[PDB]
Amino acid sequence: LEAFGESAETRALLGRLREVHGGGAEREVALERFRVIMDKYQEQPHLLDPHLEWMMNLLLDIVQDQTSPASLVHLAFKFLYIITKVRGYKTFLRLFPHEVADVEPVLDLVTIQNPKDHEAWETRYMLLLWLSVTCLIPFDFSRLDGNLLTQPGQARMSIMDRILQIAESYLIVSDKARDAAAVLVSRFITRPDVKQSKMAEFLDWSLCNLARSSFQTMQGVITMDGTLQALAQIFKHGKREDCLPYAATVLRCLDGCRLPESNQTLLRKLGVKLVQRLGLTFLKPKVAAWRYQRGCRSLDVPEGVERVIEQLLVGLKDKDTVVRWSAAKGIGRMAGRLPRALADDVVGSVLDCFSFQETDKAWHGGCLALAELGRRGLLLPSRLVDVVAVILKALTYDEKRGACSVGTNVRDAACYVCWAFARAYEPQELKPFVTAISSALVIAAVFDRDINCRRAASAAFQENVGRQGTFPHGIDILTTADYFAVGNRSNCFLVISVFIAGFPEYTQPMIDHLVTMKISHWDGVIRELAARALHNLAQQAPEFSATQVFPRLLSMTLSPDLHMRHGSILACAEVAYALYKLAAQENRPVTDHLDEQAVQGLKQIHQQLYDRQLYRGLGGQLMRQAVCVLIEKLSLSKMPFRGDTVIDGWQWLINDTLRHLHLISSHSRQQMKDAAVSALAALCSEYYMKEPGEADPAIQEELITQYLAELRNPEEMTRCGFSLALGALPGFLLKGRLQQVLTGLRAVTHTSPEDVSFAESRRDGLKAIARICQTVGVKAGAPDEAVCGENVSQIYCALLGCMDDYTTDSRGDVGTWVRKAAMTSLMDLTLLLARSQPELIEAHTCERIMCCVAQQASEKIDRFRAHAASVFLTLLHFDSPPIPHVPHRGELEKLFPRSDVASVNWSAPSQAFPRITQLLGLPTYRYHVLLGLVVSLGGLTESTIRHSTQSLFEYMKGIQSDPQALGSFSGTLLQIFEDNLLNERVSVPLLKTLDHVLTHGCFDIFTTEEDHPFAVKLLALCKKEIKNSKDIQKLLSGIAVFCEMVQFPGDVRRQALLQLCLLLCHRFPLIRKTTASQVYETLLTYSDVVGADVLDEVVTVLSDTAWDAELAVVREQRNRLCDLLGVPRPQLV
Amino acid sequence: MGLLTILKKMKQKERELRLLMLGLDNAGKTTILKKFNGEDIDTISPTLGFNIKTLEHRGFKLNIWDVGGQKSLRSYWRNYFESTDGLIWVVDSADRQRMQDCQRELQSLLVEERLAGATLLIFANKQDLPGALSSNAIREVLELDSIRSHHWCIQGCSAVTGENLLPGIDWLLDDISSRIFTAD
Amino acid sequence: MREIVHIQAGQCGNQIGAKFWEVISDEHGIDPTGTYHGDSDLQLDRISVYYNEATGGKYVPRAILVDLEPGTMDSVRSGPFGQIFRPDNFVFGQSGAGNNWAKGHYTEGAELVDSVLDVVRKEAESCDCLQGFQLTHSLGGGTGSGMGTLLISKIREEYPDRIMNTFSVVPSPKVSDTVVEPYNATLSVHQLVENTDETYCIDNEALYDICFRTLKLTTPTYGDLNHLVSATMSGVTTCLRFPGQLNADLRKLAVNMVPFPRLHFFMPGFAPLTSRGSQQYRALTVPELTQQVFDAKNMMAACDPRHGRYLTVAAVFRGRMSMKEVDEQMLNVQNKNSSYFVEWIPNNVKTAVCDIPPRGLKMAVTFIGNSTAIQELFKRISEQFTAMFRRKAFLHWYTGEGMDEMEFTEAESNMNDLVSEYQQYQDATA
Amino acid sequence: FFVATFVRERAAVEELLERAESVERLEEAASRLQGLQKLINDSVFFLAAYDLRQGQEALARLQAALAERRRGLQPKKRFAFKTRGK
Ligand SMILES: Nc1nc2c(ncn2[C@@H]2O[C@H](COP(=O)(O)OP(=O)(O)OP(=O)(O)O)[C@@H](O)[C@H]2O)c(=O)[nH]1
Ligand SMILES: Nc1nc2c(ncn2[C@@H]2O[C@H](COP(=O)(O)OP(=O)(O)O)[C@@H](O)[C@H]2O)c(=O)[nH]1
Ligand SMILES: [Mg+2]
Ligand SMILES: [Mg+2]
Repeated sequence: LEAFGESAETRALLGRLREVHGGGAEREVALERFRVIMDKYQEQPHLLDPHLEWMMNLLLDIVQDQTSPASLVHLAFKFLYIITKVRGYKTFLRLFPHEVADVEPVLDLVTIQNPKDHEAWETRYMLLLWLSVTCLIPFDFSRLDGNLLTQPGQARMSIMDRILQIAESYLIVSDKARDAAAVLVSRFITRPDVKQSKMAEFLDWSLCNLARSSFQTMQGVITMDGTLQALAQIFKHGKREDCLPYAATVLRCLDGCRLPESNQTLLRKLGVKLVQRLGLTFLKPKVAAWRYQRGCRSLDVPEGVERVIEQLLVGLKDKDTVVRWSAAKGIGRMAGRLPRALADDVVGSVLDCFSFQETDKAWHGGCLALAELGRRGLLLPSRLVDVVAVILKALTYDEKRGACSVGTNVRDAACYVCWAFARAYEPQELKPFVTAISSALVIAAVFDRDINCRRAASAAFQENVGRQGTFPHGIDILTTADYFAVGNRSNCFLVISVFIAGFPEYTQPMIDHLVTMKISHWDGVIRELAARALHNLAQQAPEFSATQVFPRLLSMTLSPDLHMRHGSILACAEVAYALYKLAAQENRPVTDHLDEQAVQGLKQIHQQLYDRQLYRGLGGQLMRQAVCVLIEKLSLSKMPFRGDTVIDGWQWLINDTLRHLHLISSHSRQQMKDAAVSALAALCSEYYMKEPGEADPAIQEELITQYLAELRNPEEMTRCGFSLALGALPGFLLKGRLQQVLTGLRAVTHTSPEDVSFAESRRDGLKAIARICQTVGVKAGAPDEAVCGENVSQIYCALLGCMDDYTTDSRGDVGTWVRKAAMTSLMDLTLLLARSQPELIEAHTCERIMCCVAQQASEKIDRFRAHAASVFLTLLHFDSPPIPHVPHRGELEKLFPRSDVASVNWSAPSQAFPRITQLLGLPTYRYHVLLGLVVSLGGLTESTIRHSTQSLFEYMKGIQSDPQALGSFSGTLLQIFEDNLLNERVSVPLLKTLDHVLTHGCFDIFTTEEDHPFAVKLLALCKKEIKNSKDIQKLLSGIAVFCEMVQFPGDVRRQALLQLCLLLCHRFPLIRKTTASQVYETLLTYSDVVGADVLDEVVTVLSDTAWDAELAVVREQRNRLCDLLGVPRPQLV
Repeated sequence: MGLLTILKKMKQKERELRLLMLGLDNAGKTTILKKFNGEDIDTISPTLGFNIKTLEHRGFKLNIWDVGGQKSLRSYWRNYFESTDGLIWVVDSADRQRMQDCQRELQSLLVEERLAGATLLIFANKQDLPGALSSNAIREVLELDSIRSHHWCIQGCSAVTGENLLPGIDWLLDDISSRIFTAD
Repeated sequence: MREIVHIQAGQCGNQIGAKFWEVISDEHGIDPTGTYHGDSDLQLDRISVYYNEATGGKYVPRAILVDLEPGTMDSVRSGPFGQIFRPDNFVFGQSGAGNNWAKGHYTEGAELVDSVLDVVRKEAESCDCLQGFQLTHSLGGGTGSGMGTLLISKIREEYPDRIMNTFSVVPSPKVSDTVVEPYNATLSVHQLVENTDETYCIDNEALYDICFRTLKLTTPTYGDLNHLVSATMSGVTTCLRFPGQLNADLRKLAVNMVPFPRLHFFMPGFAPLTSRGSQQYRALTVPELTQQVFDAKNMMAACDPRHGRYLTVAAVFRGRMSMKEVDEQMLNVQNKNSSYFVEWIPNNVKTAVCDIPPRGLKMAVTFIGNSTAIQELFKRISEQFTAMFRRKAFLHWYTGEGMDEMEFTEAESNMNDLVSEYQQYQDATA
Repeated sequence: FFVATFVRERAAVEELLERAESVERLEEAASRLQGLQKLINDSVFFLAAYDLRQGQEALARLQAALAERRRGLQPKKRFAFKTRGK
């Protein structure tokens, strides 16, 4: 935000507290609205300064009114506390009234408060603060009291005694008001007259409370906390010569409270805080003589001092981050007012915290103490070699302890120390350590994994550049790397990294740190990021990357550590790729940079790894992936390894990786397979090539024969691997034997009686098939080399053979995965020809493809219904050039404007069903869209079915009146019933759709005619479908369609009544009861269905007969009902 | 607390200052405070305690605390020394008899502990009067050359006409910005 | 395993957390002071599962109040039962996270997680054998979502083998009017499916509809929302706070209600529905309670159980009644409404009885279900997320804090794959 | 085998610490703790959660014992100013 925009709303809400205080119905909503409006300025409370003066005047005028009830004054105290916690009490109470006349009234209010009223605690809190504001008056309390002996006997209590009693009573409550009392302790006991009459008493009571309180009970702890807070406030806001005569007695009681051994972290912090205020009471404040000459504002000793320093040093080694910071602040404050020689004695102790590297807490405390000492300029030049050295280790503290890493606090404290160094020393006495400090912060600002550490390092670098100006290229590294640019880690590791390394002052150390730390990280993501950084920084330093870093990595690739080996292999591959890219831009080979030494090691990475069976196990999977990536990079960089055993070894490893993918974690599987096919595509295009556009006959006969003989394996993972290994083959190696590979994948994407559950095989088969069509391209008269007209028809047939592939296996429609891949294969086929030989795109095949796509664009699966719509839009709008035969391409364009297509969420049913239903108007896609709408309407999701029914009802309104429209759609739907009968996929959802359509009242014009062909055939279809069943959904769905079709008069009515009477005596009593209920409903709903005044007896015998009895008892009732309705009685054999 | 929050708090505290206004009664402290803000001068009454004001000047948030210069109030001045970045000592030029008393008062304010590191701006108020002492007279009678632990600078003014008031605050801000500001 | 540490992040989480503690204290007889004053031994037979024994026979809570601002931290400490907690268990900052997941997960949260993991190890140190964790936060608010999901990840990285359970409160446009709540919600899911083991879905739209239509309220407040959330929490944890053989520990409850790693979102339900200042003298029978607990109106989520298939169902009946009648009613409900139950996980409906009914009610019933219909609660989020992300609106708040579009893409993909898996498992062997 | 060698090394470290009376005793003992930690952090790609928790607890107990032994054998003197060192 920028300013306060909700001014009128806040004013009205504040002027509404006088009509929403009695009942709480409009009291809670107002508070909620106020809190929601005030929370928006929680991070920018400075933007409320110009509004917090008039809001406090309105809030004070309500509480100051004597006719303002308790409920009304308490409401005004909650808003005040809200404003205080929003803006801040220090900045809010300062503007409150502070006159003399406001001394007696306010106090009186504090006297009429119940401490046991949790429903109005906000009143007891804020009020106290207001009192503390009325103790900043320069008069005495005796002058305001006047004459106290005005009443007989009972004397009046002075204001000082009342305030003292109130403070003593509220420093021992559990609520937030104790804290407020501490504010009054720093405003009342620090006064000139109150101190003279309420300092010995208040200090004797506090000592007694500290002496008789335990940290093992709930109350005692509260009293001790309150007393410690009061003592800290007294020693802070109090004088040194009024409080020094008591600091030895207090120190003793504090030490006696044995707090450093309590498990109360807040008591220890208060004790440490009280230990530094008492200590600063033993020494006079000093002033930094070193100011006014090192930067602008913007951009004798008592014996107790030794004990205080010892306690602070002991606290530095605490487990909590709060006590460590408190002790560091105390040490800094103490050192800020000590001699120049004795102060050093403290530094020598802080260094002792860096003895053991495993104690991260000690290192953090030492770094915090060093930062606090440097911020005040209390560190001598002699301590630069010992301190700065440590800091260079603190900026790289990142150790692991199993599953949880450590060192984020250490590196954060290292940045604060570096920032403080900007003002701790002078530009002349920090010269021999500028380069080391600068590059250290540079490595932390671009290469840390935590954003906090990166931002801290950036801030430290900016401070050092602004206050010293001795950092090489400070302005450049400060303008590019800032609070915004440093936010991104990828940019810092790839973009900003190269810019910072462009200079010769950051090329060697950056690469060294990347190679000896970041590459050997404990996270794969960090290792990949470091590898990419080294790659990007390998074009600014080819000599250093090919002469000092490459050999450095060749020795680490053989280390026992797995992560180190992986990182070294990645770094070597990246360096080789960068050197090859650099040599390509100078018409020179890559062997010039990579000497014989490099060529040898690179030709020994895969061989040595296999010698130690390192490729076995989970750890061996990462070595396999690294070797695959290395082989891919070497083959893409064009290496002189043609005709060597290294190529045979690489072929073997790739073949083994795919022959054992079922032994790979499903989570990290798809990756290891797309990493082996990619490596195969580069190696077979740089080494299997005898002449331009050819290949070794011997190498082409062994590979294809081996891969086409593995597409029929019994393992599915091996089938998929070989399928993708056959879709990556180069075009020079498919020339002459393309028809064989085509016939092979066709069988790999087919479904036999034994390959019913091989859904993943067809996916990769179709993926590979289209991949080979796009490699070989289209060519006239070339069935063995490219896509001609002699092989275009078979591919289309194979692609459209997988469309009718719905597999409801244990998981569900695994077929959706095969039905998805096919949708892509066509998307890459019809398009490819459209960019070369669009004539091959037949009319019937294209129409069938467009129909299948429209059908798939209406399923019950939002994910796959969003892909189908995208594919359809990509194949309909295509105008570069457009598709030759698209049924209704003008209507489709008008219904799907290219402009309003990119903003349509097809994944959401709401923004997908209303639009896909409009395709019914096209007779070509009418059947295929109605089938989809039917299979989607009979699902189970509420939103999907609702959106489908809404679109169907909004569409059938324009054809219900038209007879021929209701005579074409009805026929199409009855053809889908004859097309999908006993399928069990379309039969169930088609019955539910028919029942819903009949209940809505759509086929009404046909009900007037007797024995309409539509119902005549629908009854036969229902008889053929519902007959012989088991599941209850089909039976219930069939009984609904029957009782809905009963409405049609004629002989169809009698046949439906007979079928209902038959189903009444189903094998399951539940089905019998359901049929009876539906018959009663359809009898009491419609009219003229029963004549001769025999309906009364029918309904009576239906409501009286118990359908939950046996069959021999209900058969007689069924026969009686049939005789009463004029229906033949079925026989019993 | 991390370094980002520490820097944020330091920047927030750097944009806040404290200017304690002191001086003998009947000197013109309330008049100067009202003229610097633009309020009315015909309706000003002696402070029965101490007044507080907050404003923004050159992006800096200035909080002025005008304390009464009465005899019974000086003893309470110690209650306004905590966190003091500037001390505006007002001196009446026409007041020539009580000068000795105004010299002892400013001399003791300099030997304090909390007021050690804080700029000093002395305003010679009521300069347009006939018997108004000059700047050199007030500088020599109060012994300003002996001051060495604080950066002082005398400068006459006149709240009745609002003259030489902006230069004083400008110099105070320039002197405050010349030194480094560190939290505690 | 016999001690559970409680955590609560964000304002709503802290408020929901403080209400549940008050409810379990009133049910166990623990007055605000901390001394036992109930009237049943069962209240003390399982008191060490959430409380700690201290001098004077006192029961100290085991919760940790966590926030980035001080408002909620002062509101709970000053509440009627505020004194019960530990003064050093309140860990909060000053600025908040401003409805930004990034600010609460990478800056203020990333800085306060250090102190948060200090009190957490303080509670785990005073536990003979830690059993798990129970966090209470919301997926809408920035601080409540970001830093709280940052505490789940830190606990999963630190403690290797420990159960993780949360009470995620899904926001709703009907309650709040903040535009960046869809993003703050989706990302959270992307973490839960890959971090938390158990997660209860408490949609705010369902609570609003139950308070505005069923309880008849012209202006349902956050006081009414906390009245429904605390009762649900007390009902779903009644087995862990009292003796029992079905789900006495968290590991057994997880093994019985988590058929798959990613699928663990349980929509809770409680009956009879009540409100603040309302006493229903009529005592509903066991059949009526069994029929009302399975009704979609009594569900805390905006999903209809009928439009889906059940996977794991756990019912609890609190009140003096007979076990044979409850078993017969459960069998009848399973037989009649058999189409709404997957037949590929036999014995997937558990029933338990307790002799400690809630306060103010003689007969109560609970429902913790794992139906695939819960996917509907995510589809709604999907639409909003996609609609707001395609035009790039208010995205600079995230990209400017270290995040990027890759995270939103990843979270959208994970959530979308969770919906597809739910739909597939719902139609298993169709 | 991993659990076996971990238990063996833990028992060896405990026996060495139970008889630690030199800085070389404690310094060698503080290099077996580094090795164990390095081994465990490099084996969390195939170990269970209960075993990892047990190993973490054992490492924490051993570190606490080593810290106690270092504090006992080497009692750090209290703080004292360097005035009049000789
Ligand atoms: N049921 C319920 N929802 C709440 C409550 N308080 C907040 N919410 C919801 O939580 C979301 C807002 O999150 P908050 O809890 O305010 O967020 P936070 O954790 O405080 O985070 P920041 O506001 O960013 O500091 C919205 O969807 C609110 O409707 C509450 O008491 N009950
Ligand atoms: N002649 C003259 N009178 C002034 C000037 N400034 C203030 N006064 C008057 O001196 C009197 C004392 O002023 P006041 O603000 O009450 O001073 P304070 O209460 O001591 O701080 C008031 O009547 C002012 O109007 C000035 O520059 N010239
Ligand atoms: Mg005045
Ligand atoms: Mg909040």
